[PDB]
Amino acid sequence: MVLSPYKLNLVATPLFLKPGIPYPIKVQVKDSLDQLVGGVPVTLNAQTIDVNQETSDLDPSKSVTRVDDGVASFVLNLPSGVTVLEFNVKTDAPDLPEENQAREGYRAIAYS
Amino acid sequence: VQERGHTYVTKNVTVEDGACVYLRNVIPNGETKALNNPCVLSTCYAADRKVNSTLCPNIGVDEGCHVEWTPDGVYPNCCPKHVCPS
Repeated sequence: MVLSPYKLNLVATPLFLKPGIPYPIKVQVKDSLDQLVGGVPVTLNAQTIDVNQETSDLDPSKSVTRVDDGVASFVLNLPSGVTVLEFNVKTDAPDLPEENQAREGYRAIAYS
Repeated sequence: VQERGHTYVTKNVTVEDGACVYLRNVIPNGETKALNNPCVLSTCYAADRKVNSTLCPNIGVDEGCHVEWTPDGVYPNCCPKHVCPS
């Protein structure tokens, strides 16, 4: 492997915050051969920025990629005045060191 | 010691006739009301012109699990449900 054996990609997760609707995040984990891999832990961290430039850190969430589609799912519930949601997903495979875990960051925006 | 329901504070809300007007939701002073939009549990403090709202808990889907959600109803019937067969 080089850097990491896993590649993270969002599926069915548009980076747009819709008001009054929960925000779902679905992450797929592939290998170097573009093959889905299940049973991989995925930890999600998030941070919200509102209209008053105030910052809120969420509690980390954990999911596992399924064996039928290699997808890990999260659902976040955000306050009403949130404009930006900066989140990141990282693998936590028990056979990989900390430095060799796949990590990816995304930024969802509210309408403007 | 995890926290499930997160709370936030909306400041500078409009106060009319002793009630908070929060996103077309009327909440009389010192009352706790379950809302549909947003799907939160709100409480008005008209003297400080603030509204304290509790959110639905965030869900991390486990193996063999899914999420059942509907926007209809007030809190907590509109919260996403972490449904795993049992």
